[PDB]
Amino acid sequence: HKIPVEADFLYAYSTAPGYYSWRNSKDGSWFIQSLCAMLKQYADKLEFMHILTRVNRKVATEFESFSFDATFHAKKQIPCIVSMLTKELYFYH
Amino acid sequence: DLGKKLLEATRAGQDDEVRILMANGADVNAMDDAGVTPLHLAAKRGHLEIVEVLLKHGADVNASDSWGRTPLHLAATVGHLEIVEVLLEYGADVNAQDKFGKTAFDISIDNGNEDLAEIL
Amino acid sequence: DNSYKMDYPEMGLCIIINNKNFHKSTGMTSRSGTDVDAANLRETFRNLKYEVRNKNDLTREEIVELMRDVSKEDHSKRSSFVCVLLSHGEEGIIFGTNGPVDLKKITNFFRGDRCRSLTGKPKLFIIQACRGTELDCGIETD
Repeated sequence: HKIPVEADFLYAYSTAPGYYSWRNSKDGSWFIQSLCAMLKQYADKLEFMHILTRVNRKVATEFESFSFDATFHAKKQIPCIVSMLTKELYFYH
Repeated sequence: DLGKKLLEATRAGQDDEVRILMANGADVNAMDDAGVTPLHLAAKRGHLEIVEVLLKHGADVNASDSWGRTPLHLAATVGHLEIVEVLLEYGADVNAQDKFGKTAFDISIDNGNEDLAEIL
Repeated sequence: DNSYKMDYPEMGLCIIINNKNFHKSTGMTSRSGTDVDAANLRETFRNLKYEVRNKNDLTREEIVELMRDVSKEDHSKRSSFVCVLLSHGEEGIIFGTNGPVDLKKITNFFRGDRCRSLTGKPKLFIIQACRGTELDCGIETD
């Protein structure tokens, strides 16, 4: 009959609430780099939530910040998947 | 990449190496991923000579890092009066706030800096 | 059924907002490498059969206006909707070149009752932006 007006949204954040989000000057942001890499590899293999979970792991384990100021050096990042989806999402139908 | 070498030379305080790199066309406004410029580094570490040569060649006096801190904020934190004077002469924003709401004047009061409170 | 219907004639739109350069008064630093992201995203989503539209350096007014116009299009023949935001940010806020935009304001345009041709369809918002100034120091692992 009725569905919520807020249903069927997905917000895929690059970083946790309250936190900074890191970009590489030459390769681009950590999140988008990982997103595109994981979609190219798994879009035909995995459901979208599991693709974004690989993205979480890739950003979490493969990236660490560089800075000449110790305030910003050796920092980490975890993305934040926010799902109000009612169904699984496959790009290959 | 000459920008990375310049940032590295500025941090180590190598004045001669800074000039050699600039003469080869290094960007005085080079940044790392956190938006830290050669001027930020020179101001924090008290390198008066390098600050002056950077500003002379058009380095952004009001560039702020990822925490919104300008070279004037960083100079005020350490308490280097001479650098503060030079920054203000190149049009440093006395009213500039970092992403934590503090001005260069606000930092000087926090530290209990007597001489810096009257200049600002 | 447990899967979204994805066999509509068209896959859907992919709107990319790519903010690189910002007004001096805002004090926000130039976002180096974001052009790489935009190009990488276009390549990826167009290979996924999405209709990609890229917009560079939009003001806060221009963002709200773009999102309103897109929400008032006919999506009845599209499977989904994708919007990627590449800019500065705070919690619940994305930045135009000249200042802040409320994130809830952008997304409200696409609510199930306001964009009828996207009801029951997945609406994907991909957000590359800060959510505050906190830094994660991390912890040692294997």
